[PDB]
Amino acid sequence: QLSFHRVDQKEITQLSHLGQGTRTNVYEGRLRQELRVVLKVLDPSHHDIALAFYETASLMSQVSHTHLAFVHGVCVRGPENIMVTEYVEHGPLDVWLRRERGHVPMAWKMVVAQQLASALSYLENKNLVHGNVCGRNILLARLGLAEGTSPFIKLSDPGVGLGALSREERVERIPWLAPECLPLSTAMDKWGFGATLLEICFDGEAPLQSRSPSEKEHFYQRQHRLPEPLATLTSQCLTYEPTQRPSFRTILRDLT
Ligand SMILES: CNc1cc(Nc2cccnc2OC)nc2c(C(=O)NC3CC3)cnn12
Repeated sequence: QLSFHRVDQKEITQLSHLGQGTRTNVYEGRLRQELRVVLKVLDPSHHDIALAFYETASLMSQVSHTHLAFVHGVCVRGPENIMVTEYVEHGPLDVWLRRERGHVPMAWKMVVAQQLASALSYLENKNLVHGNVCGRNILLARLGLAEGTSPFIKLSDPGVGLGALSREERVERIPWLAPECLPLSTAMDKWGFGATLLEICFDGEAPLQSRSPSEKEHFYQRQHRLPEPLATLTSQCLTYEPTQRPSFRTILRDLT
């Protein structure tokens, strides 16, 4: 039941390269009033990667939430598949926190956590999986560092569906990757959320990120506990047994 808007190649302009996603490159672009958008260009890929990419477009095209980024549609530009998504002003949260490290107030992080939990509450209610909750996929729409302002985030489309990704890619996503996904339930997004809470507390330094693939795989193999930052809450989320992780109803009540 794949449902999304087809964008004709004539309607898009590609501008500067912004970075890499999982098997994609992200560019600032225009969508014809033109609109500032981002263009996520899928690398030369087999049908099964492209299917997981279009399944993501389809999912995002059928949900709405103020803390979820918008998908404009998919464009086929010659051999390239291109997701056309919301340009979010201040870009990804992980990069932003690294640049602002040591002066991001805790009250600011708590607002961002709440907004993310409100997005994942909505997906939970809809029984839909995001599958890639991390600081890179949290886009900052409003800075909220000035006196009397608050931040505002948009969770990006999860990109190529996690189900299609390689073992090495799943390892690269530790510790955001729920441990049951290393070998397709909303439970995995509770683990991703806890790991993203740690990443935020630590000003965009995720636990275990500087470790090798075998070291990351070893940590999950031994069911080692992730560090404490929110601490009761991250612990509850970062439980190896998926059925033990709290609902977003509980997580959201706890955060307010
Ligand atoms: C400022 N606007 C902006 C910058 C950007 N940069 C970016 C992209 C990829 C990798 N690294 C990046 O930054 C260091 N990405 C985005 C998105 C977006 O959906 N990105 C993909 C990663 C989810 C939306 N707006 N936007």
